Amino acid sequence: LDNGLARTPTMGWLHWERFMCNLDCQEEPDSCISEKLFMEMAELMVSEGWKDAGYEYLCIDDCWMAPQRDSEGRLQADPQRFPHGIRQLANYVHSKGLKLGIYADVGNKTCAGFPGSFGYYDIDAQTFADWGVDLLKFDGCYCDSLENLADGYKHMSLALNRTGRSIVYSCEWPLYMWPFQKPNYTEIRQYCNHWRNFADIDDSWKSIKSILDWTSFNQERIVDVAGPGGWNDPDMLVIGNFGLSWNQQVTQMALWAIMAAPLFMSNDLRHISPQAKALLQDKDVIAINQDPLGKQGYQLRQGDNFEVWERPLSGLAWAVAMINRQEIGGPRSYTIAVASLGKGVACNPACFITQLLPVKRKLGFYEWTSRLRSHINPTGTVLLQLENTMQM
Amino acid sequence: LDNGLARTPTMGWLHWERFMCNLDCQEEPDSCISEKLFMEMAELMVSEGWKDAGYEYLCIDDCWMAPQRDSEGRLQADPQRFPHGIRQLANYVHSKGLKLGIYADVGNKTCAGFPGSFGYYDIDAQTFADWGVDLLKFDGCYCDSLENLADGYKHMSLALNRTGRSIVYSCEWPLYMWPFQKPNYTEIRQYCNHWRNFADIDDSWKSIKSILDWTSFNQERIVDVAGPGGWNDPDMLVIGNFGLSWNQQVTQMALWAIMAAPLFMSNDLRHISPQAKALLQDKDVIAINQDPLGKQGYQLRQGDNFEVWERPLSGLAWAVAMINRQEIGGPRSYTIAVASLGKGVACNPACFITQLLPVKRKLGFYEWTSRLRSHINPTGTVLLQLENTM
Ligand SMILES: *[C@@H]1O[C@H](CO)[C@@H](O[C@@H]2O[C@H](CO)[C@@H](O[C@@H]3O[C@H](CO[C@H]4O[C@H](CO)[C@@H](O)[C@H](O)[C@@H]4O)[C@@H](O)[C@H](O[C@H]4O[C@H](CO)[C@@H](O)[C@H](O)[C@@H]4O)[C@@H]3O)[C@H](O)[C@H]2NC(C)=O)[C@H](O)[C@H]1NC(C)=O
Ligand SMILES: *[C@@H]1O[C@H](CO)[C@@H](O[C@@H]2O[C@H](CO)[C@@H](O[C@@H]3O[C@H](CO)[C@@H](O)[C@H](O[C@H]4O[C@H](CO)[C@@H](O)[C@H](O)[C@@H]4O)[C@@H]3O)[C@H](O)[C@H]2NC(C)=O)[C@H](O)[C@H]1NC(C)=O
Ligand SMILES: *[C@@H]1O[C@H](CO)[C@@H](O[C@@H]2O[C@H](CO)[C@@H](O[C@@H]3O[C@H](CO)[C@@H](O)[C@H](O)[C@@H]3O)[C@H](O)[C@H]2NC(C)=O)[C@H](O)[C@H]1NC(C)=O
Ligand SMILES: *[C@@H]1O[C@H](CO)[C@@H](O[C@@H]2O[C@H](CO)[C@@H](O)[C@H](O)[C@H]2NC(C)=O)[C@H](O)[C@H]1NC(C)=O
Ligand SMILES: *[C@@H]1O[C@H](CO)[C@@H](O[C@@H]2O[C@H](CO)[C@@H](O)[C@H](O)[C@H]2NC(C)=O)[C@H](O)[C@H]1NC(C)=O
Ligand SMILES: O=S1(=O)N[C@@H]2[C@H](O)[C@@H](O)[C@@H](O)[C@@H](CO)[C@@H]2O1
Ligand SMILES: O=S1(=O)N[C@@H]2[C@H](O)[C@@H](O)[C@@H](O)[C@@H](CO)[C@@H]2O1
Ligand SMILES: *[C@@H]1O[C@H](CO)[C@@H](O)[C@H](O)[C@H]1NC(C)=O
Repeated sequence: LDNGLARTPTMGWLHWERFMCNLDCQEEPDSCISEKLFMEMAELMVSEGWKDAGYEYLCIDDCWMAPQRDSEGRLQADPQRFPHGIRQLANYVHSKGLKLGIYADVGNKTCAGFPGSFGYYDIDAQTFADWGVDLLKFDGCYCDSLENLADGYKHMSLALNRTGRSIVYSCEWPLYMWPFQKPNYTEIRQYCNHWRNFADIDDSWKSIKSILDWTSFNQERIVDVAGPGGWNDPDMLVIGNFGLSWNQQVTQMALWAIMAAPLFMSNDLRHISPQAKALLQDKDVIAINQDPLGKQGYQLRQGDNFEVWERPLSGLAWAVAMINRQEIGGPRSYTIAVASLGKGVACNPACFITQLLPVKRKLGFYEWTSRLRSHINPTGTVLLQLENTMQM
Repeated sequence: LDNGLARTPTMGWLHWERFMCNLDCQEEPDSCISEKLFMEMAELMVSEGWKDAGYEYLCIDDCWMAPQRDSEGRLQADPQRFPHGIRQLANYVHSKGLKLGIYADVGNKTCAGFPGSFGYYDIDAQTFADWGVDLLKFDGCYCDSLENLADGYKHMSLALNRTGRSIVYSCEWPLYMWPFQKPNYTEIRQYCNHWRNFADIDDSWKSIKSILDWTSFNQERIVDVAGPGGWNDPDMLVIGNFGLSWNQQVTQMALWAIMAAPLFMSNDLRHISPQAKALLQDKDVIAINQDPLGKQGYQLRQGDNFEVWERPLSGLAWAVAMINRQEIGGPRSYTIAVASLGKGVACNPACFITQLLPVKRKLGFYEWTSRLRSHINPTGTVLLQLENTM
């Protein structure tokens, strides 16, 4: 989408994986979808260094809506859980230096059963723009036909455009097409700043493995489509929650940087370990995700429960991720000719190699003819940055 | 098995899950199956508080053997990896106040293809006894019949008894039988101090869940046979490795206590986080696992992706574990009538409840009319101890 937005992958926070559709503010007030939850996340995004690390967008997912449109046929915030309305939340969010995202559905109902946008694309689009919305996530539930799906996504895109407000446009179009026909990614790209390809993440190693395996299986279809203004969305970061070991958290953060993924944390910023915080705020790994070249990485090799992924970066640098998929035993040795990395460009005639994950270690100069030797933890990843150099 | 051992579930360290069959001492001397590995672990079990918490058996799994028996038809330790031999390793482990476990196979080869004990049961028993072995893990690979399986486990049991040495006998008899015919646990217990029921654990949450689901499915058949001298073995603790979140580690420690499981760590005692070490050395939770009554706990209920498990303890106490199997979202609220717990006696007329996991805190006095409300982390467990006021 040539709206001049999302020139790097969008970064921020989205409630869905951690808070889902909790409407019980009486018995579960700390986890219920309310203006107070968003306001509290906003303060913490500022005070706990998230904004400074680049997490800019505070996003509302499903279950923000009143059950019905007003007398004027516009969407309304739930009166009990959002008594001060979207506009005042927007002012609060903007006052802290952040941008607000919100959710809607191309079809007749949101996936949770709240009012769909079909019949109202232009008024809804104008509603968000009046409210001061800076991002829309646009879901595909309750859509009759491929034709409606496509028409709706295309329509809402132009509708948002017509408003003349800068609004990142995040689409689930490809994901709702797979049951019927292969998506056309050149079409999707024209209309959307990023697009969900695969099933919702959850707080599990199984869910990470399943997203990586679908991505590497489908990479010829989707990798070359991605670039400034248009990204593949493999769903939220779940680092800081309950289901992933340290090694599995390092693997998500490493591979979301490789894949030029939007980085939407879905966690509780009020209750997050220092270790999870340091990984999500890791300046050098964010710098790989946010690399201005904006070319998505890929799986170079697979076999013997090892994977090697790489991503080309600005300035003849490469990011390299080595994953140990063996879920038994101890750290496994992997050796590779540095000549096989970065299409033989990265270390010609030499590279300087820095390990970034699991820990930051300068490894030194590797001649084009050198071998790189690593030890990789079970379900973990070693992330390396290869800098092309003349020295040595 | 009435040999006077395993009066509480056996606690120790076993190499298999973390170190496996690493024979490469040239490129990986730190992590290969060698006497240096066992001596490092023995030293740390003393120095790092493991023996004090009750971890007592330092156990060798498969891949310790020379490829062939000796001239005199005996099992030998690989001459390069175990140069001082097992008897001398046993002497060293004994000098630290610990006990030594070793591994053999009832069939023709071990699972990793080293010498089997079929045909050599009496000699193998006497060799282990002579070496000063305090525990045998006896695997079931390369065994052509159920008749040979049964006769081998029974035969090695009697042959160990005949040596005169107190040796804990850990069997894999049920595991190898179950594909073909339902084991008779009353009989297995007559021959075995503990018995593997199910597929090898690995360093994953999928593994843990599969072991718990198998145990709750089979509980009618296995829970009542367990008791002082004879335990269900759901396989090694993998806390301190790579695959489990903090909440999944808590679930393993909590449910291995509820299940009166043997507690065999398979980790690297040289490289273990302080949080993993405090969970494994948790005095209150080990005291549940090690309860002298020795009555295995059981699943009380399942539904809404929650499990409630409970275990009867000495002196009118109960342990209760609440598992959140929902792998999405946040801490989920669960409430149960305290009258539904411990067969209606735990909190009649009242009980004092202490949370032990994931953190210790006194919750206070609950009356027989009360409901216990808890928030449980996804893939986590809340472990409670209930003390009756009488
Ligand atoms: C509604 O939809 C329309 C349809 O596309 C959008 O219009 C486009 O807006 C984008 C983003 O601003 C425009 O892209 C920008 O074009 C600017 C001008 O480019 C022309 O003129 C220069 C002279 O300086 C020529 O050299 C050049 O070849 C072009 O012909 C550039 O200044 C912009 O570049 C800056 O940012 C980009 C990243 O976006 C960087 O690559 C650059 O380094 C630089 O910093 C940019 O290229 C595009 O021209 C518009 N297209 C059309 C058809 O008009 C609306 O923005 C959209 N509105 C909303 C609110 O959604
Ligand atoms: C070989 O097999 C035989 C037959 O099973 C086996 O004999 C059994 O040994 C046990 C334990 O040694 C015997 O039960 C004991 O009886 C004695 C004295 O009469 C008691 O002292 C023992 O327990 C007491 O002490 C414990 C430790 O302090 C206390 O905790 C406990 O409560 C008791 O106070 C125990 O009751 C059992 O009777 C015999 N069985 C027969 C048929 O003789 C022998 O151990 C096996 N040998 C080897 C080497 O495995
Ligand atoms: C360990 O290996 C040996 C040798 O391969 C096994 O002994 C062999 O077992 C087979 C299968 O039971 C025996 O075959 C049987 O032979 C009789 C004839 O005597 C025949 O009537 C049966 O129908 C059957 O074919 C074989 O005789 C026997 N070989 C020897 C050398 O005794 C042994 O059982 C293996 N142990 C285990 C526990 O698997
Ligand atoms: C996928 O959709 C895109 C964009 O709608 C198609 O590209 C254009 O299609 C229009 C209408 O047929 C043509 O006028 C253009 O010449 C096409 N190319 C470009 C770059 O705009 C694309 O052809 C579609 N089908 C595919 C890829 O098979
Ligand atoms: C399971 O095995 C046990 C022990 O081998 C069997 O119980 C024995 O049965 C014999 C014959 O009735 C009696 O002499 C013993 O008194 C029993 N021992 C014990 C400790 O109970 C039992 O019969 C077997 N059950 C089945 C279904 O095979
Ligand atoms: O759970 S869903 O079927 N998946 C959809 C989306 O894919 C999710 O990301 C989230 O936005 C949900 C909101 O209800 C949507 O419903
Ligand atoms: O991996 S195995 O098939 N499982 C068996 C056992 O069940 C394991 O615990 C371990 O002792 C192994 C040693 O070779 C055995 O081989
Ligand atoms: C919404 O419902 C109407 C009324 O049944 C139907 O005609 C229309 O096709 C639906 N829209 C979508 C996008 O599925």
